[PDB]
Amino acid sequence: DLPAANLQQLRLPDSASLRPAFSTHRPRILILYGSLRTVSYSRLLAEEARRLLEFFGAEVKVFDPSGLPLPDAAPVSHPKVQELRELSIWSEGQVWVSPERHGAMTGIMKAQIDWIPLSTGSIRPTQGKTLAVMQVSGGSQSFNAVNQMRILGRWMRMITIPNQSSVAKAFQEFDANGRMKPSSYYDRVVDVMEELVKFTLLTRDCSAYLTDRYSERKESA
Amino acid sequence: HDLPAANLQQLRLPDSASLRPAFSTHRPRILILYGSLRTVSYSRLLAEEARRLLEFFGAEVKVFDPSGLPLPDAAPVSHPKVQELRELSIWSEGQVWVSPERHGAMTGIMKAQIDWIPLSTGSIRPTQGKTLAVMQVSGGSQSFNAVNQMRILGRWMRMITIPNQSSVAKAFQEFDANGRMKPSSYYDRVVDVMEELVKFTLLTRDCSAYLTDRYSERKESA
Amino acid sequence: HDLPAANLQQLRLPDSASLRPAFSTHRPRILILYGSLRTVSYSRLLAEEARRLLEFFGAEVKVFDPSGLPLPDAAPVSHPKVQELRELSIWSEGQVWVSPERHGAMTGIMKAQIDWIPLSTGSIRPTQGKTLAVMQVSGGSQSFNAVNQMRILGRWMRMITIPNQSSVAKAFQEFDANGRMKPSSYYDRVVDVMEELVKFTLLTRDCSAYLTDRYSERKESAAELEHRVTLKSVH
Amino acid sequence: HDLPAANLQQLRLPDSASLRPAFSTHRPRILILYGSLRTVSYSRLLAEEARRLLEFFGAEVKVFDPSGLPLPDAAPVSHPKVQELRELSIWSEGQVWVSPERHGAMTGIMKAQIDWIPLSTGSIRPTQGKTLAVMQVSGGSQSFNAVNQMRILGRWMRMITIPNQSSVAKAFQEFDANGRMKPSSYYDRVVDVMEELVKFTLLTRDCSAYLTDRYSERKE
Repeated sequence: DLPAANLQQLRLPDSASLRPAFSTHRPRILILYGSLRTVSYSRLLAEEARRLLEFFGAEVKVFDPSGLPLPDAAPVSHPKVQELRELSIWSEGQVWVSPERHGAMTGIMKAQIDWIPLSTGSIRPTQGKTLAVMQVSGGSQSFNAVNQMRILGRWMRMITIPNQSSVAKAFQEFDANGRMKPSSYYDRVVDVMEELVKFTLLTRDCSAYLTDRYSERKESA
Repeated sequence: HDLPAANLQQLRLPDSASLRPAFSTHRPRILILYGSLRTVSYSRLLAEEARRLLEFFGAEVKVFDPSGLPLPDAAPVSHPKVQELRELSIWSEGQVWVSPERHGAMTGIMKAQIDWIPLSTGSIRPTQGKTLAVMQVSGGSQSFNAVNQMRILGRWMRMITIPNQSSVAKAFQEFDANGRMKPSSYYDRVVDVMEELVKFTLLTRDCSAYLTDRYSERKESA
Repeated sequence: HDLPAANLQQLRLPDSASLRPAFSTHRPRILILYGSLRTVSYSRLLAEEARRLLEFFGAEVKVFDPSGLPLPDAAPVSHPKVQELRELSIWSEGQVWVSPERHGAMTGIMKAQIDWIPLSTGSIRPTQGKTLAVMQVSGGSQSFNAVNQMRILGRWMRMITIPNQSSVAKAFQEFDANGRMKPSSYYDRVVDVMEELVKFTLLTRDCSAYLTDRYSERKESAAELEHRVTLKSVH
Repeated sequence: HDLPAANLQQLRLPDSASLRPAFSTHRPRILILYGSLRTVSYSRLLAEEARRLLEFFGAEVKVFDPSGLPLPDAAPVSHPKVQELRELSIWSEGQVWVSPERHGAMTGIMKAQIDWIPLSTGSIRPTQGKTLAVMQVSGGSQSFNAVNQMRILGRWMRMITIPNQSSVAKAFQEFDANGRMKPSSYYDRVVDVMEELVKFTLLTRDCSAYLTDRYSERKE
């Protein structure tokens, strides 16, 4: 038996709670990228992600981090901070696309997430929402940035989908018009977006049940 | 906006029907792996509390005893402990991995079990698409080094690693003389993690094949 | 056992004398960077406690204020805060990085500062071979995610990252009303880290060029010379 | 000297002379550990290339064979393969760790070997203050996951992990039929890593007791 558990708060999982009526609205995907370079492969990859997601039927919003103050260097009502926070609240899933800069995710990528709180009043800007992580680099393949982002996804309490993208030697993959050529990298991008839409459709309607936790029911009681 | 790099014959729209086939009626199958061979092992004792909770939640639970598991490539694959582990992984729909944190990392014993499990053995994918909960136990103050490592490892195994996780600090203090976890914030988190695992397993097991039906695979198949 | 893949002409037996040139006689030059712009910032307060210790150990210390630093690539490198940062990095012989743990990771402000520092600017290497101590602070229970990330980043900056480090848990509990760190195991550790950083910087600063004199670079330089001469039609 | 949290008796100013003791003459003792027991193992062949380089550079090199090593706690600290390993570690002044990347991480074999090495065994510190070079091999395209994990592990072992490291992608392409590594930028990196490890080990081995001498420990 279970002498450390409160049997009043323990609940058997309920199949019907996992299957509420399917929503019909476009899955809401926020896309963030980690560069302000004029020629930014992370931005250009974010845009390829957008085109795919839109094809699949998602409503996509891409946040431009230009003009974002450093965390705590402005009030939370700053135009770009409010935009980012409202975008996160609006989202049902997110794509984060970071350059790998000095073998890690970028300060721009992390500063965006730094500005997003786990909670504000009753609202949880990220909890339970789906996440796809992707990186790009001018050098040979690495996973340092996507590893950091996947751990970060846990801290934000997101459902980080298993598939992810790491594009090596990015300048070889994007043409003069900023479009990705057919490649194994591109096929991965398609798989990741494809998976993200499926996970978002699967989880969004029962997310409140999925985050209805024993410990929180216990503290309410 | 156009998609000149895509194979437009294999690119398909999401299908809602496919995310909701009829629910299976058999108990969710959960395999629990733990990362220590010590006689009194807090990871094993935590594994056992996980088992108890998962059973209450209606899962069929199996726990693998790693005692006698050879080092990876130190024995043939047909070694009994290897075959048993592989069979157990195949059988499972979701898993719990419970690792001590030793020298600020997951244990050699934990990693060795996962190293013995291949992504593909013939037509069978022992781990792909299955849910995963990660937990660690430590003799010292809080760290998440082991669970962070196991979470990255979950990606490499193509598992749906649930967001919640448990890290029990100074674990020796949290277990009584009967090997039972004491009531605490840590225990309530173990409840939450097991609760979450069952929900995600129920949610995903029946549409896993659709979730894992990939553009790049169809393209290569055509 | 021979070395068929090695260019024997660029191989060098490590030379003990070269690891001991005359000691420098100026104060070890330490740059401190921190990862918060909060009014009450425990990383900044920790940075200042680190400065006092370093100065007691005889270092010359400069602390960079990241306020007004543009986002990487959001301004020309001639931006006054960017020049300041790069100039301080070039000046430094060792560094301390003090990051909060925000969302379980090093902070965007911490990483943005390093993002603004190139491995190379012409012949100048702003970070290579220099010593580094990493430290973190958190509002919550202990973690090492942030110091772990910084330790890897120190490799990528080609720094000699010292084995010891500080992670202060529930940092608000450990600083008093004057912003001074209270006596504790955590403080004793900060002392050990600063003591260690100064020893490594003294040990290493004078022979850095030798430590950083690499086979593959001697091999490349030789190939490049030969190529340049050939392009000018010299037999 | 505005240091109120500090016990001013335990504080010493750094001593330049204590960083420069008479140089040792004996050859630098390096232990190599590898993370694969496969018949054809590129971490083992890489480990052997490391050995040849370090010997040329004037190190005395020992390589531990992890075969027959029991799993941790599956045998007493006295298991013969255990006695062998702790001691090779106690003998070494620096170490090379060479792990495959398996499932995007260092191997169980690599981890099990260091799990078996305590921070202390009474008064000896098999690892504290010793130098460390980390290297990985993969069958796939480049990654740093295994060397990243090993670098953090070097911190937990209190070692001086040198900045330079090796990661060899598609390692099967880089070794010929005789098990020798082919000339390449990967090989040139290996040379650099070994060269650096020898320099660091000569630099630090004599003043280690001074370097590992702490305010906190002599306060306690």
